Amino acid sequence: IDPFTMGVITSESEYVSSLSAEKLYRGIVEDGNIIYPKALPRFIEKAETLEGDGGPGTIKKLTFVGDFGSTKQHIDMVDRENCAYTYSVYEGIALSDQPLEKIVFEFKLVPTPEEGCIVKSTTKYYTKGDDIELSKDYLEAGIERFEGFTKAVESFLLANPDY
Amino acid sequence: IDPFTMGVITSESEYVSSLSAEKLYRGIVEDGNIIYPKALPRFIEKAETLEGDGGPGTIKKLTFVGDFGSTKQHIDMVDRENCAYTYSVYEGIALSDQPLEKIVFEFKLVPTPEEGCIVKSTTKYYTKGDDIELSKDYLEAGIERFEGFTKAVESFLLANPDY
Ligand SMILES: CC(C)=CCNc1ncnc2[nH]cnc12
Ligand SMILES: CC(C)=CCNc1ncnc2[nH]cnc12
Ligand code: NA
Ligand code: NA
Ligand code: NA
Ligand code: NA
Ligand code: NA
Ligand code: NA
Ligand code: NA
Ligand code: NA
Ligand code: NA
Ligand code: NA
Ligand code: NA
Ligand code: NA
Repeated sequence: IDPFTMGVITSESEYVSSLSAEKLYRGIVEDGNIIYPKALPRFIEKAETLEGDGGPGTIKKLTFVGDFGSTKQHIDMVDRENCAYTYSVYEGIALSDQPLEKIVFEFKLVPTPEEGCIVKSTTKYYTKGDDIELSKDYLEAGIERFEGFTKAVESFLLANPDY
Repeated sequence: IDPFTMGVITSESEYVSSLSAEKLYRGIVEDGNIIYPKALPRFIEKAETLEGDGGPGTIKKLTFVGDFGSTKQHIDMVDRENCAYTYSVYEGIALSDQPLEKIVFEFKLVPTPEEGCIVKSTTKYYTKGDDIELSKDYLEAGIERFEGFTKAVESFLLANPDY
């Protein structure tokens, strides 16, 4: 029958940050070039803007410390008002024998009266090909890394409010 | 005057393992292809031998989960009798604006009466060029990752003696 087939696999994780939405958002989205290497000094070597002004359509690049390469982030949505940010990664994303078309990363930070904010993180894996095999470890890996970056930045900013 | 100049920067870390030298060594060196992905399921996707039989001269490759590339390990010394292992990495190793010729990784596991063994880890950074600038974070990074792999494997093997 020869159908066109695609899988979109969504993983969602939340946690409560002590840092306010606005500060966490500014740290990652506006000051990432400075803060990513300060928050993860032994993993992220450099974060820079390759193309664009910071909004939708911007291409950023993270360079990792040591023999772990580098990756471009293709910015898709930037919503300061609602502390929402989305970007895609297109290269070097095959998960074992499962090719992918893209991985999409999205967060939305929601102010909460008790603490700082609720950090709502999503990763979406878009599959290439006619079938699908993704283990729990690989699906969890993307969302753990992504939320891990956010937690590192939160922790840094709480310890050094000077940024 | 035009001298030939090279830096060799050595970082050394030790800790006491509960697992015996022989088992930790076998796990990493002989059964790495199986154990590395079990010990670090969300970071190391695959560990395979590309060339050789496992001894000196063998080339192994680690593939990392997600957009973090892959790296070849060029095996230099394999000493089962003394639980010693050395390998080099040659590619993708520039540390910021400091090019490197190679990074060498070495461990020696020494049986200890109280616990299992003393894990003696070393990383050596060989610099390319006429001057040198390496921050504490980058020097610490290599040895933390390396010792981190060993600790992950130790922990896995203690929880699953079936390997
Ligand atoms: C599958 C997996 C472990 C993905 C992790 N990669 C990433 N996770 C979060 N943000 C990123 N930017 C570039 N690469 C990124
Ligand atoms: C500088 C740094 C963070 C190095 C870490 N890289 C590695 N550390 C330990 N073993 C390895 N095998 C291949 N690459 C390896
Ligand atoms: Na940190
Ligand atoms: Na690097
Ligand atoms: Na790259
Ligand atoms: Na990459
Ligand atoms: Na709040
Ligand atoms: Na398809
Ligand atoms: Na583990
Ligand atoms: Na990969
Ligand atoms: Na590679
Ligand atoms: Na690599
Ligand atoms: Na012992
Ligand atoms: Na030189």
